[PDB]
Amino acid sequence: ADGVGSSSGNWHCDSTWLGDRVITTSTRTWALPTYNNHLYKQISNGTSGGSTNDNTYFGYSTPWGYFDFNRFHCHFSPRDWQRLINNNWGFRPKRLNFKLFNIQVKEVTQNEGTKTIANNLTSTIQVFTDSEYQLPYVLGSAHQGCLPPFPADVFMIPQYGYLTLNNGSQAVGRSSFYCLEYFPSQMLRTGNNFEFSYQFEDVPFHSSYAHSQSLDRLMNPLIDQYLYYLSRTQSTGGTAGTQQLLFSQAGPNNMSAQAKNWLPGPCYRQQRVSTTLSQNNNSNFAWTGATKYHLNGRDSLVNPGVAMATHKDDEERFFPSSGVLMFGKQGAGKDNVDYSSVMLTSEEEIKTTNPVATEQYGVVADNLQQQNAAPIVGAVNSQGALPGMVWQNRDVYLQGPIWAKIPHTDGNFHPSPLMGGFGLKHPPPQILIKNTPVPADPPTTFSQAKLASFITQYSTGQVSVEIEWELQKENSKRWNPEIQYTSNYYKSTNVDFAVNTDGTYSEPRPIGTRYLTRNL
Amino acid sequence: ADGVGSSSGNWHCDSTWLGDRVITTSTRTWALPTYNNHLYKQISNGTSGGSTNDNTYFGYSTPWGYFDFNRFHCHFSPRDWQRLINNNWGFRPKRLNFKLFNIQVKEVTQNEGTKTIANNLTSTIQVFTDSEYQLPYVLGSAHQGCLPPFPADVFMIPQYGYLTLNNGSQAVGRSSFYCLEYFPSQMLRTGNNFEFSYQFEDVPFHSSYAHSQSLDRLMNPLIDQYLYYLSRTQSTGGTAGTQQLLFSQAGPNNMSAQAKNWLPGPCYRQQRVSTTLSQNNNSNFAWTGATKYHLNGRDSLVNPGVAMATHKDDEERFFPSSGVLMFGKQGAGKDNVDYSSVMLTSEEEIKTTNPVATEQYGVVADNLQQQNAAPIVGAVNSQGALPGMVWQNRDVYLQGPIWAKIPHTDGNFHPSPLMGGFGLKHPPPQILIKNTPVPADPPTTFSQAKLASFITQYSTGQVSVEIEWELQKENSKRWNPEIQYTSNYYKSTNVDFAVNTDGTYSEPRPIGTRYLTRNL
Repeated sequence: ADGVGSSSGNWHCDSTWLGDRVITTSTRTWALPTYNNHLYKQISNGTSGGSTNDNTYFGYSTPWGYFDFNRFHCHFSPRDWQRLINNNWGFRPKRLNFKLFNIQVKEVTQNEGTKTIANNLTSTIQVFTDSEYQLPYVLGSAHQGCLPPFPADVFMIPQYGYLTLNNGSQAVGRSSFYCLEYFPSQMLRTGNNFEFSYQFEDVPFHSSYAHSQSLDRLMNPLIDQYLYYLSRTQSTGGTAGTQQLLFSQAGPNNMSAQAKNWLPGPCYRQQRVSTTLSQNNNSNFAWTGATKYHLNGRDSLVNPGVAMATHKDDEERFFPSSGVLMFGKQGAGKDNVDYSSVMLTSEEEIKTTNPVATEQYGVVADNLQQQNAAPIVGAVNSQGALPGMVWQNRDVYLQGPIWAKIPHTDGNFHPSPLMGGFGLKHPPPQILIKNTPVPADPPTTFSQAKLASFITQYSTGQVSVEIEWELQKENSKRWNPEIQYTSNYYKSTNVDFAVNTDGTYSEPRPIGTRYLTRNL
Repeated sequence: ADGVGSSSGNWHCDSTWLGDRVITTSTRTWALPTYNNHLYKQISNGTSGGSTNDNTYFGYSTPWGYFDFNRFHCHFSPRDWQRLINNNWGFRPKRLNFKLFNIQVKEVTQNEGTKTIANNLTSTIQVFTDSEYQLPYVLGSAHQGCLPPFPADVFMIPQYGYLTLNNGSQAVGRSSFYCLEYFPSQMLRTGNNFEFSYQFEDVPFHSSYAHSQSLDRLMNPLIDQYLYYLSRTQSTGGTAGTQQLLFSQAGPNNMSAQAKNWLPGPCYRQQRVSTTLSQNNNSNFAWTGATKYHLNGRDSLVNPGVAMATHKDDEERFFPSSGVLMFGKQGAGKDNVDYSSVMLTSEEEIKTTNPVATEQYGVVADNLQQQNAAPIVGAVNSQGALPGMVWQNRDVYLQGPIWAKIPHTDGNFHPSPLMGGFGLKHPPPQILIKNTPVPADPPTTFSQAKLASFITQYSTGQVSVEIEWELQKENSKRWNPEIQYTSNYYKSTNVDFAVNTDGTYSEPRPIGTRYLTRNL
């Protein structure tokens, strides 16, 4: 039986590779403080201050914290991630299991300048999952506070808050307020533990691979087509330019002119930025020249956007302004940090099926020609979905988000998250946790006012999350060797994906998921 | 039922990866000519000519050919070899299956200057396996004539011959002569096929991995040893050098002085050669300065020799003269070809457990010291096996031999082939094949002389070899990513391990089998 002298659970970290399943499991140590002195608070920012109209919000910050495991490096070691991306075409999550155990609640008190900390054995914490998704779902925005990548780290649990409809800083009539104490929650003392199990809905495998064929090269290089195209509108070789309609079969000589069954994926253009500083314009175009969308009078930057190739062949240095996911190196500031600190992801692999982010989708005619009027062709900067169009989703990264919640709406088009991930209508429920408030001594004469004086308190414990993953094994007749993800062979001051002299775990580079090839 | 109008078998090339087994299977088209005009012939080379005493031999060349599949690239595509070496610690062969089918026998005749070729439907070929190993076993010497690496190539079957005891060019009394027609053999016409199955004896897994620890670093870096060593024989800091015995515990500061349980593998020194030309001596030392062994008055070069590290840290350019396996690039001559054409293999990975090929094993004392006599320490160039000694075998390569036959002898020490491979007491039997001689028209009057006139004839057909391999899966708790074998990411004129514009299949580099790490 449970008690103060027996542990509620054991430490488990593994990856079990069996057949087409891999079961990854993680355990971390967390510390949950008291947020907002146990208060709900209205929070808002209006345009009255230096804030612009785009940055206005209205919402509430709660006392509650929440667990976020939504990043891959929570569930995978760099070596486990290497087994995955080298040997497999696809993977999808199946089920997860989640546990809290070994909970300590501790009171801390100040006397003059000295601090002291003592166990409080009778205190509780409150934990519930929102199984029914009745709360604003705050996961999937790529917020900080996930379990650390490295298992020996102890992390602080992030505070829960949410945003609601606003006009300026003020709230409208449809604005909702949620009291989290109004759900049923389990209360745990130091001998109690918490568990639940969740099963993922059927979701398509993330495709981890690149195409070994571009979309326009699917043809046989040897053979002509029986179809014809319009090769020349004018008389050739004549002393007069008299117009004449001449047709030709497209063939190995002109492939660009052949008939084709499919079209590249949709395009929404990004502004191109060069890593070489001299090539860029001299100005600040970051916000002004940015690609934005306009929703209810507020312009929101489009980030990262629809999945589009970062750059074309033999341009390494150019990247779309908002187009790529950008990760920071260990110990990087939050504000105006130099380029050397960020790690730019790149989509190389989707150049085959997807247009380049920084270039036009194509060119269409602007006019009806006449013998008098010359033909005019305009560029297509943004192109929605057309029939016969194929595309790839953005690639997941070891540092990136696993899933997002598909908004509940009448309709959606290809509901896959633009940060990359698995779109889920019923994602893993978000787990909320709070220290139960313990009052400081009340007065001896009754007063109606609520008690504003509490014992300063925090809790720690252990958390285990276990996800079963389904694998799609690579089966390929390719003769020559694949590209693999490999560590650098040459010597270095310190090992990649390992602690340094000071004990700081760092991740050198973002690791994409597609090294394998398939036929398009 | 079989006949001239039905095929005897089907084309099969696959690698089936299932569980801990991989079954590789290959099929090739072969052409078997008539060797020695259907004659056995004595062959010898004596010292009377320009030949030296080391190059003398006595033996026989037969009419027979033989099939040799003994190289890995027969059974593995470069991609199948990549799955193997990246994902696995070890592998060993289990059983094989072998087939001849779709046999054509063709007669060719000359009329004036024109050639013509026609099927001969009634002719046979003779095939037997030496199951009992009663013949000189000629496989495992790394001779040419193996099935081509690339399945679309048609290869010529090599002629069978063997060597026997000699004195000079002359034969001694123990010299043996073998008539191959004196075994039972199966005779096949164009509708017949041949098959047999062989099962490998239990053999240790080839170890494909490197050690992540050197043999001398197995210690804990944090903690001292309770053992002592002799640190100083002389008085320190004194105005006199009076000798005094001072002892110390070895620790993190001096690791080289700690007590250790094990010793590096055995050493037989090689001469060191630099790829930089200026650094080498100016002379021809290739034969003279070579490391040789002396057997019955003949000096034989030691090649490649006992497994030893090619070079130490931060020397790329040096290699042992005879120490490394040397493969040629596609289309390289057989004689005095330049360095650019050969591909030098290297053992990097065994630096941990094995001494460097070009350096001394260690140093031992040459004398008993006295107050009068100074201590003298000699180098150990060659070192046999000592108790408490550990070593790694040489690495197998995609281009290298799979197995060798362990000589039948009273005793042997660690019977593993020095070219690398699996030492087998009962290796796969060698398959012998010959065109049955068909006489040209005999005279109409009887003559006792054997018939010297035959119909010029050759045969072609298909050959399938199928080997089941047992795998030892890699199970490792290493956090950071492994080194993997990967193809080059950058653009190139033509793909590696693929045909060029002219249709010539080439292999760019030798591919070793050890990219994974284990703890020593």
